[PDB]
Amino acid sequence: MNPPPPETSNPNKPKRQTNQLQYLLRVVLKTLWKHQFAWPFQQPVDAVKLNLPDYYKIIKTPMDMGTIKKRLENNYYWNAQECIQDFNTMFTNCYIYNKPGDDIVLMAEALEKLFLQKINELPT
Ligand code: NA
Repeated sequence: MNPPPPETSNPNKPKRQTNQLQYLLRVVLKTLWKHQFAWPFQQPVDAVKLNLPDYYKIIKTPMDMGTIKKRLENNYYWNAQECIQDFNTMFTNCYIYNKPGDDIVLMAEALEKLFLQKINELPT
């Protein structure tokens, strides 16, 4: 009843390593990954275990930090903006599905605040 997770590697997609991508993996993602609030974002939303039958009726573009982490480790991204887009998908899904002041939303907002600070420090 869960959808398959987003793809995290693709043999047909060109690959490269850049400073911005190495920074996204070794600084931005690590920082968020080890945050007190990271657990619910470390894997795709499991609508079965969470008992959310409408999650994937509302959320059609799922994203999560476990997928982002794999995509980085697998050199899935060609540029930093693809990865930043995935983070904003993850956050935006949370804010769309949930309500203001929900525990998961407040947790999302703290991680996004942190993400935004690290993304402001992106190497050129
Ligand atoms: Na909302």
